[PDB]
Amino acid sequence: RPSFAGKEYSLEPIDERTPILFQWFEARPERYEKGEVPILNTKEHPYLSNIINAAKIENERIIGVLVDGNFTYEQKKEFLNLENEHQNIAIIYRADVDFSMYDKKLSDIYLENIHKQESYPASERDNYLLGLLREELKNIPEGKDSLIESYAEKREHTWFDFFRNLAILKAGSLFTETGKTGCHNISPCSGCIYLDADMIITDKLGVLYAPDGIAVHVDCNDEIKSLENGAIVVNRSNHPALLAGLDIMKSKVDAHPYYDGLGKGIKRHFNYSSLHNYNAFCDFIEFKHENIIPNTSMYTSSSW
Amino acid sequence: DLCAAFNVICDNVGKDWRRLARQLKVSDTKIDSIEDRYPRNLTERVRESLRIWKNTEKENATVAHLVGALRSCQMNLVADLVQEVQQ
Ligand SMILES: O=c1ccn([C@@H]2O[C@H](COP(=O)(O)OP(=O)(O)O)[C@@H](O)[C@H]2O)c(=O)[nH]1
Ligand SMILES: [Mn+2]
Repeated sequence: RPSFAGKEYSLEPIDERTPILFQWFEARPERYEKGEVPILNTKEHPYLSNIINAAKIENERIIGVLVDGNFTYEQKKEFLNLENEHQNIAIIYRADVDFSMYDKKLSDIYLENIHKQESYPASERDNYLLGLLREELKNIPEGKDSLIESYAEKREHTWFDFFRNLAILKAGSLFTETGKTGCHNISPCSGCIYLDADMIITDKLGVLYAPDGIAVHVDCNDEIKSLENGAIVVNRSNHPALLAGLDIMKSKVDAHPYYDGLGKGIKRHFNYSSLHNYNAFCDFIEFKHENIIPNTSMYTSSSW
Repeated sequence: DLCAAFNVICDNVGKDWRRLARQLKVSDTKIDSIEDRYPRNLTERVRESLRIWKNTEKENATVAHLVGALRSCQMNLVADLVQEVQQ
């Protein structure tokens, strides 16, 4: 049985009907030609093609794509057409998903943190941060006093990182609550296999196994390992490691959805601290599969 | 030169520093170390992240690269000041 920080875990099965989730958040939907699905699909970044081929291979699953951006009416027809052409593809708009169970007011986050900084002795506090918090509190946009709405507005990478974590918390229920055809088979508490669009599936994945039900991509560049969020598998909705990360996003004012919402969440979940060895933890939590060619943007360029 | 760019960033970037760190590809475990070492000093966390990027990218650690990253993660006003102080 796998173990870390003095505790043993089960390799939990992620069964072969678990849906697969991709993501495409488009800051520049005007860049596509008329009649094109607005998911990047160049020779350099053949991402829509990769997603279609995944759905073709995994014919017994639903392949979802969580999308966001100011799509035109014609682009929304192209998404419908895409779904009509590929039976097991679900296009899921961010704005249509019910994330409200994960939200928190920004004003509460700031106020709690102000009180936290005031509880420290004056010589031991972050005086600069305490001043920023008081000014942030005064400048919350009207009607936008919401952690989730504050990320929905962004157009840089934290926009897709933040909703990626929440969509994986929803997991099976992301799919069941769309009402789309074919999603009848998934349960609200089912797990989810999240992949970047450059994660190439070459054959059926079958049953997956993950310590305590979660595993994530590990990048290894120049003998240096890094936990990454470009593949994430969970065996159930509201996985406790992602709940721990959401709690941090709700508490830590300079939190980042990748470093904190995913990374610190999974570290806390397994009691990883500065006492422990990062490479050993990477080895422990790693998701890798012989039928996936990982992160093929490494051969071209990053799309963000 | 880079030092003046770092000064402009530290003077202007607060709550969102990790977005810039991620755009600069500062690793997850190095962010852990920064936070451990400067738990009550946000500005020093920004500066340490910039220093780590510089040490990691070596000669590719240029003002141009820094400005491109600022623009890419939508800190365009900070990038403006950086380019202002440079010229
Ligand atoms: O404009 C963008 C760029 C990227 N992504 C998401 O970011 C993932 C990672 O992109 P990529 O593999 O190109 O970059 P990497 O992070 O590996 O450098 C993609 O699969 C998408 O899910 C996105 O939603 N919109
Ligand atoms: Mn990639």
